[PDB]
Amino acid sequence: VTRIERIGAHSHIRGLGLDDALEPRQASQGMVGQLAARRAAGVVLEMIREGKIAGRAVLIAGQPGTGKTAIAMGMAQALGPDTPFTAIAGSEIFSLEMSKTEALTQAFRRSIGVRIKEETEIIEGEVVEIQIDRPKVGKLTLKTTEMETIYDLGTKMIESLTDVITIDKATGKIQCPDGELQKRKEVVHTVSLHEIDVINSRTQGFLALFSGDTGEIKSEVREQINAKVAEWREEGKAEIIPGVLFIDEVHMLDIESFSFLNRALESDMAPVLIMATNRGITRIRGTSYQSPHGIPIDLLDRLLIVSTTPYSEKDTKQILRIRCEEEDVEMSEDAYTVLTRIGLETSLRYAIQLITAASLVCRKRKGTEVQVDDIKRVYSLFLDESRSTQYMKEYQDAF
Amino acid sequence: VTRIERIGAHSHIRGLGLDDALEPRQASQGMVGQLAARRAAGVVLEMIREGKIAGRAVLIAGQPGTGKTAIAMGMAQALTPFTAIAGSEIFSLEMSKTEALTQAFRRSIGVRIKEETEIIEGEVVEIQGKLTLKTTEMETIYDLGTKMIESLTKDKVQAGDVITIDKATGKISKLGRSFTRARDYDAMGSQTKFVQCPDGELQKRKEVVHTVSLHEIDVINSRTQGFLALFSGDTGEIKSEVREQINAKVAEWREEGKAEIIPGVLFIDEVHMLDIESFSFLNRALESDMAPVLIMATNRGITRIRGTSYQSPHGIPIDLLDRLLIVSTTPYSEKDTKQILRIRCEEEDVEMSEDAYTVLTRIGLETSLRYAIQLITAASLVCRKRKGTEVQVDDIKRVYSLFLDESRSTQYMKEYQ
Amino acid sequence: YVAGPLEYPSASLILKALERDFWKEADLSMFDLIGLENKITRHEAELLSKKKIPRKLQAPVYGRDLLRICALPSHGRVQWRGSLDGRRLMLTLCRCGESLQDVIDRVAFVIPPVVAAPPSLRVPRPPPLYSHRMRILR
Amino acid sequence: QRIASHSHVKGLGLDESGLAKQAASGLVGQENAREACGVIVELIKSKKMAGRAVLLAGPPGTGKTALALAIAQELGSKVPFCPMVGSEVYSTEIKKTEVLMENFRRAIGLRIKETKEVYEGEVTELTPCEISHVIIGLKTAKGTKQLKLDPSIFESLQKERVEAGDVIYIEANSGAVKRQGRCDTYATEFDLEAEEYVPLPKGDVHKKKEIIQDVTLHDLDVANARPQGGQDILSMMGQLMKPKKTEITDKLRGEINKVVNKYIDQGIAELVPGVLFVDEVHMLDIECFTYLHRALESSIAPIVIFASNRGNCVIRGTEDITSPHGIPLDLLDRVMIIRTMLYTPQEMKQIIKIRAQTEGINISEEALNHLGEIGTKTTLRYSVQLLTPANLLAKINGKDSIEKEHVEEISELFYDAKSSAKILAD
Amino acid sequence: TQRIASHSHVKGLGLDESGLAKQAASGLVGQENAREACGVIVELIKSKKMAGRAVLLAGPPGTGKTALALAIAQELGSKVPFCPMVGSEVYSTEIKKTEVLMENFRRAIGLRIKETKEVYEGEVTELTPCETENPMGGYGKTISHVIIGLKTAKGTKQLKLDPSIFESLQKERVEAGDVIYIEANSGAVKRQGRCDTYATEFDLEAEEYVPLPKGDVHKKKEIIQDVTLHDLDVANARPQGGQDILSMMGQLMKPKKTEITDKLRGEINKVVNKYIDQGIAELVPGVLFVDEVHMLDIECFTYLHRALESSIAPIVIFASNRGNCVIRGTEDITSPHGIPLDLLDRVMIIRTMLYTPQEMKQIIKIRAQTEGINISEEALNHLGEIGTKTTLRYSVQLLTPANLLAKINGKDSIEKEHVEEISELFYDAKSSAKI
Amino acid sequence: EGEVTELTPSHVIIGLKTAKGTKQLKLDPSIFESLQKERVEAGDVIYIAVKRQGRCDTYATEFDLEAEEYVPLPKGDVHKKKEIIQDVTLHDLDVANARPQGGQDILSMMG
Ligand SMILES: Nc1ncnc2c1ncn2[C@@H]1O[C@H](COP(=O)(O)OP(=O)(O)O)[C@@H](O)[C@H]1O
Ligand SMILES: Nc1ncnc2c1ncn2[C@@H]1O[C@H](COP(=O)(O)OP(=O)(O)O)[C@@H](O)[C@H]1O
Ligand SMILES: Nc1ncnc2c1ncn2[C@@H]1O[C@H](COP(=O)(O)OP(=O)(O)O)[C@@H](O)[C@H]1O
Ligand SMILES: Nc1ncnc2c1ncn2[C@@H]1O[C@H](COP(=O)(O)OP(=O)(O)O)[C@@H](O)[C@H]1O
Repeated sequence: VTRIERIGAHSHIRGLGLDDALEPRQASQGMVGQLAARRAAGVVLEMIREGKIAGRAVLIAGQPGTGKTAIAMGMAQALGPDTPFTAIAGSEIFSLEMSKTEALTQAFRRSIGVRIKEETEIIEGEVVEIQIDRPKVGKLTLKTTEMETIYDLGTKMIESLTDVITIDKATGKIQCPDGELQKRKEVVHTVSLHEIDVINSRTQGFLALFSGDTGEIKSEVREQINAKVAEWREEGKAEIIPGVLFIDEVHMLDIESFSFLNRALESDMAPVLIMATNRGITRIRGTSYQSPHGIPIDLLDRLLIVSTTPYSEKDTKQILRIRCEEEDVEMSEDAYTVLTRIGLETSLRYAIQLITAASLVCRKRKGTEVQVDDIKRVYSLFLDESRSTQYMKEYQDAF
Repeated sequence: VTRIERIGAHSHIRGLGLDDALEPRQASQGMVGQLAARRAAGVVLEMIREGKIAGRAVLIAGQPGTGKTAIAMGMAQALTPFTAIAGSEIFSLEMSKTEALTQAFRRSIGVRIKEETEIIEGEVVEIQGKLTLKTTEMETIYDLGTKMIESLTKDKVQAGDVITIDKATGKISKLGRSFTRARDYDAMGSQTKFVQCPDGELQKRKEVVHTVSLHEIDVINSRTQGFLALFSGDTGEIKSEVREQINAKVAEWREEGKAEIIPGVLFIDEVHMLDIESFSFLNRALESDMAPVLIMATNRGITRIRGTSYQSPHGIPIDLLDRLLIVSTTPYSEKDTKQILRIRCEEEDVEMSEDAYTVLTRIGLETSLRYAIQLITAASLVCRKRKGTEVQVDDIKRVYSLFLDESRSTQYMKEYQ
Repeated sequence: YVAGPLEYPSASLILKALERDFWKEADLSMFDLIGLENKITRHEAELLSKKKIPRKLQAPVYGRDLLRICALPSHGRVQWRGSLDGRRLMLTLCRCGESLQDVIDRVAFVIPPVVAAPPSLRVPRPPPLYSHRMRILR
Repeated sequence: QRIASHSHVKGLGLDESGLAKQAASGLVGQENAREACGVIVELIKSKKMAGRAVLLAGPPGTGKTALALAIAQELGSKVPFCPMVGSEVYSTEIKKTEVLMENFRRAIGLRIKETKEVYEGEVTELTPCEISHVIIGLKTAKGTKQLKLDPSIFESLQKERVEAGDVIYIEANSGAVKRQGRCDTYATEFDLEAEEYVPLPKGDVHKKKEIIQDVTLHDLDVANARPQGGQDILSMMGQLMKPKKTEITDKLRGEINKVVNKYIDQGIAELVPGVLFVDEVHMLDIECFTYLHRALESSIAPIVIFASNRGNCVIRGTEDITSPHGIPLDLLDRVMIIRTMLYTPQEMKQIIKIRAQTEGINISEEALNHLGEIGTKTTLRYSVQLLTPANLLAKINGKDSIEKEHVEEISELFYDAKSSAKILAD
Repeated sequence: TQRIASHSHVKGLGLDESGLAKQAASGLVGQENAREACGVIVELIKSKKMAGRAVLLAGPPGTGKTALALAIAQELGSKVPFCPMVGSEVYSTEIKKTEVLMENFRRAIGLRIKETKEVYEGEVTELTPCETENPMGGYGKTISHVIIGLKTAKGTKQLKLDPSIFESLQKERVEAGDVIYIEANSGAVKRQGRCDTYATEFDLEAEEYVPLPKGDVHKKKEIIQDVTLHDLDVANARPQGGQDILSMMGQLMKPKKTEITDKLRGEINKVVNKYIDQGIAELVPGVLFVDEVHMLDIECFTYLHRALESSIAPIVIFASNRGNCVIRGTEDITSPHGIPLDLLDRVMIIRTMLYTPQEMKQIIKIRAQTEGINISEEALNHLGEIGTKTTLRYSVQLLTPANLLAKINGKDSIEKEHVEEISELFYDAKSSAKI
Repeated sequence: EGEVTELTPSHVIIGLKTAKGTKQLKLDPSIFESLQKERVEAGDVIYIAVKRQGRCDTYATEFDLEAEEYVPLPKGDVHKKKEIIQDVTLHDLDVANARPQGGQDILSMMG
């Protein structure tokens, strides 16, 4: 019953609420407000889907709690599978086994996909205790419900016959399956430029699933792989698909990372870099230069800014009702009004915390529907950030 | 034909042009001006050649572009191990500053080792239990022991192979058959290349001299030696293995004459960037017996010492300044500037007019000298574009208008982006 | 717990991503690692014992063959192999605070923990397996 | 083609006389910097000088990187061109100086001329005689013959699991590989063996062709930084640090240079010095600038192009020293500085039109005027970025070209650095 | 190659029998009180009664602190080990500072280990005298003794060894005519090789023929091996013998100098004490001369003033050249000599005054003598005057260049003109400060 | 589990004997034991992915003094399947699949 993907904060959103003409809606796909920002998100999503342009970046600015990451997650969901979406934070680049610049340029590798189609022949069959052990060509009783083929094979194939014997181009591999044994299966695999790492050394897929690999071989395995995958393109071998790289709280990047991104977005296979920041006028890390959003101007000019206005009472209560639908909480209109007030006063995330605590208290007191007294007792029990700040007068081990 | 090394920034100086009595000439080996600095360079070069003492350091001071690096490269070319490095090269992530600096010091010293061993070489006629080794002037049969029999099989020795075997049963099949190559018409193995049959006495003792630097500590560092001698090698370099073993072995070889040391020179360009730790280490390292002659270069005056808030002359501690012989250079004059520009034009295969030389010297006096050194080739290329046979004033003026100098660049920065 | 291996399905062209055309890979004789099989003395000996051009040992084809077979042996070099060879207490400890005991017994007594859930190794599953990679792995 | 930020730049735009055209080869205006670029490109093509430096200094968004890419295109793929960034020098397993030296070495290339021939033959004819002499048969679609090989080739062959009816390639000097099947493996109807088959090869039994492989000194260094494999030294597992910490210059790089010079004198190799474009030079530390102004003085250093976006500021790693272009006066001198000037509104509109033509976007007259106005308002890059979503919305709304309404709407939707800072005061 | 170093004239403290100081103190001049303190501390070291004691050679630059340090070191002699270290060497990127300090302390301590082994060697003539079967059991064929006819260069001596060794004889290729290496207690046979007398010139083989042994068959080889405690630590640290250690990739990174206290102390100390009190070894504590001690971080001093508290710590000779300066690694924490005030209380300060101009002249003259170049009276006086003006170390460096200038000018002795010319060709930092 | 009665060999046809009965298992070569694991009289317990030589069979009467210690014949059937409800954390599986230590290929052991 209980799955890994339990109910989360950004779980209610399951898409972007836009029309055919990218026209936002009042309430759809878990999206309530941010009409202009939602339309911008849809525009950039359609641009990414086009894939004809490369080396573009976008920044989602706005105050904390104004749907900054919600719009990004909605765009990711609307993008759907089959397109890489590397979601990371500004603190991930700070790795030890690899340099921050190398970590970033590898994250870029995780944002560009490539589809490859393989046409192979796979034979049917069933295990009937073939290839007995100790106790020549041998015997192979290949048979299917539709048609049977009782024939033998060489010595290097009788020892690999064994419930469903799915012989393929490899040295064999494992009710009787139906249909003709000879069947053409066209399988398509999508990798995020894994060739740079999957061909780094011997037994290197081990590294691809371990990250133990140190800084890749600069300008020796990344450019050759790019040239080879380009040769594949235009020849019917493979085609590359651009993904998205989402760096939440990008202000943690340093001047080095910004200077590297300045030119990383100027390549043929440069993915669309969407970013988000809550800080305003703040010193760029590693220096004392104060710039907006903590990002230098030479990079902010290379991207498009997307502002997210704050939510109102209507949007606040609508998002609260959407979260209720996501969860299993139910309350009365008076409770809705009280929660909307508390949220518009303090914050929306704190309001969601309070409504969760109120549903829990209701479940504890055997109640069926949360009421005003429940949320009041909750607010009394769980204090707010600003509320606790007022009580800081106690001087609890100051600096 | 273009080669690896070509005309560069310090290729015009073929050496430290000096007389027999260390009397600096006006300009002989491409170098001009800096008479006192040239004589000091010659004196320190003679000191290096003498090798009578150890632990001597010389500091080359002067303003930027005064030929300090030029004098250093001239001394190096006239000087025979030489190691040129910068303050940033010793800074290594996997090796502490002290370890890298010690490695550089030991690599700046050379050591010649004479090796004499008995060698037996000749064409193999037939084996077996016993060998029948042939040479141009004679042939001999040898009885093979168990070790020799095993080596004859682990390596596919056969008739015609020009084998070689010294003592310690160290057999070698250097190259393949001589005459039999005929019937190998189409394909020829990778290692099975052919050689001429040796001549002279079958068994002969050969004396060879092996030249290696005192940095051989890496060879005796780990189980595998040749591997670490190519890349960074080992980073530890335990003090024991360095001093108690290598130094004592070199001393014993010197006593018995098996080896002889030749102290080189360690040129650390731009020493001002070194940290106080490196200077404190040098203070002692220059006191050791097998210490090479150190040369430095710095463009700093009263500047802060990296790693501390203290300021001292040349940006280095006073503790070390009392251990160096400062050789300050003098800025070039009109005549010296014109002469070095003439030398640069002659080396770069560039012909310019007298008025062109005058304008170039005026520019090099109003601006840096390297600016004019670059304007030389720039105007040469402009003239080539115009298809002219000689560079005129128009070309140098066009280049001066195209490429900006530090002064004009800073003056035109009023935009402030 | 014995967890199963994580199957990593991937395309076949991935494994053929760094293969270069056989008619484009030139013979790179710049490998200075030949100092593991040749000596400076033997290097000089080979240089001083190179067969001359005449080599008096279909006619134009044979001449071209002789020319190409004379071209290759002219390559000779060595960094160092002789200089390397020309230069060159395991007491008992308790490994713990116990007075005296066999180290084997020490290691055998205290072994509480076993791995929580070690699976087998990962195995890429490209339905096509190029002969080159399989041969190299074998 | 996935148009990039510098795709329309397919050249430098110099005429036969050397002067820079007003607008050609994708570039617009900037005649002085273009002339300097066309002079330094000829300097590079001369292949006689070494270590000469260049600095494409100028305000942001002036096309310094565009000029660098134009130089790279004009030079052609026959010479190496290493695009480099300052942040890349901050490696974790290699010291900054060593990364810089590796980039310098990569910026030098050499072409290896070689004539290789093959001796493809049939395995079914394998008939050794004496292990001392072996014979293999030849059977191609154009001829059939036989060859005679050294027993070493027979050993290297039997090392592989050769089988009757396989196609094996035998090189005249060394090496051998197997290709299974010659239109006989699928005939017997035996199932697959984890490998794909191939028909018999066409052409003569013995082939010969000229080979030219473009290899750089850094490749030689990396190849010589390992035991090359072979014996038990071939031990290689995951996490192997192929980009090793460092490699000494006197005994490893020196030997590479010596062998390259030898093979060049022999006429086998041909050197082709490349270019090292280091972008965001101000990001390098002072301990990097001090080594850079010395390494570029060597007789082997190639041409290095620099580009400093920001102006005078504190140098990295110093926190007290301030120099113009964020570069110390030591390195600033000896580097030819090429000042890049700002673009005029007409030049901005022309660049916008060229970008629209290259990317395929079609803009109207009034639309182009409005886009150029929005660009000159804040910066040209903002208009270049808005160009695409304008046509995207036009297509969404059913319009083929961009109009004033679409450009105005997309400008109001998104925001620029100036607009963002204006509203950020809240 | 003599390879004269910077300051090699120092040969010892040169103290009289009474312990006082003199001028011609075996190369070193002046510094009476300092050389007397050096004599006291070297007498302490020789006593080998106290441990973990530190001494500070505080003094302005040029006072020859390192000179007197090397002097006391030479006086100690090559018998006891002397490990010189500078504060910069403590900064290691692979091993922590305190562990490097402990390794240096271990190196400073010496240990002579003796080893006597009774071994028999010589050309073997194997023969088994047949003996009646075991008398306790039945009858048959047995061997009660095995006689080996070891023949040495001095003569022949048959040994009636135990019969159980016959297995070892058959194990190795011990045939009549080869040299074997017998062991008294162990008895294991280790064939050295055939005798050179049978090495016919036509037999091609090496490492198989060895010369006959010189001396009596019974040889009691006494060998002594001096290895510092750090050597034993390193030897017991890394493994040896199989265990797939032959790997290259995952094992070539030998720099695992990281060390733990359990192995360093404890078992090693106990086995050392067992060898000492048993008569197998003799402990030899040395000295650890640490110059530029002010360069160490406070994290180093805080470990030094704790390691010096141990009973096994050797004698340490600190030599600080700086004065009142902020301790490294601390936020503007000024302390005397750049050393924390807490560590200065544990060290004896040996003050060294500045050299008198007469002492400067003496030093210049003795350095010229050591170099082997004659200097005239006027030239020596000018050298002394310039050494009084600027730092003294500048004058001594003007000898070799002036000597070469004189030799090139056609004269032998260094005339005043030569030093005058060199002073203008080369000058000091005090004059170079005029920027 | 059971005393090894036969150990004749890639695939090894081992024979385990217990109080219930005897079964000749067609075990895979990957389980072939490297150490002593005597062909007879050795008590072994195997599970599918490593073998444990529990102890020597109860032959204490064959010799009066032997280095090997003995355990009684297992009374449980040779082939038995037991369900174990093991509690583990996700990070365990994560770090295990990160650097697995199972299998038998030489590349694994070298890694
Ligand atoms: N328009 C909206 N529709 C639905 N849910 C929203 C909307 N805006 C915000 N939310 C929710 O309100 C909270 C806002 O937090 P978020 O915007 O993610 O903060 P930040 O972006 O600063 O990390 C999230 O739980 C988000 O899911
Ligand atoms: N006396 C001289 N003779 C020849 N060339 C000189 C001379 N002085 C300066 N140069 C030239 O000046 C250029 C730069 O000088 P540089 O050596 O960088 O000064 P610094 O010694 O301060 O580093 C060099 O390319 C060199 O060719
Ligand atoms: N002379 C020119 N003609 C046409 N387009 C130009 C010209 N110079 C710059 N551009 C455009 O302006 C943009 C500036 O990019 P870039 O060269 O990175 O600016 P910067 O000068 O900051 O490096 C480029 O994308 C390029 O397409
Ligand atoms: N008393 C002395 N007699 C002779 N030479 C001396 C004397 N004192 C110092 N020197 C000389 O001073 C030089 C260095 O002294 P040093 O021990 O390094 O002092 P510091 O370390 O304080 O500079 C040595 O080369 C030595 O020749």
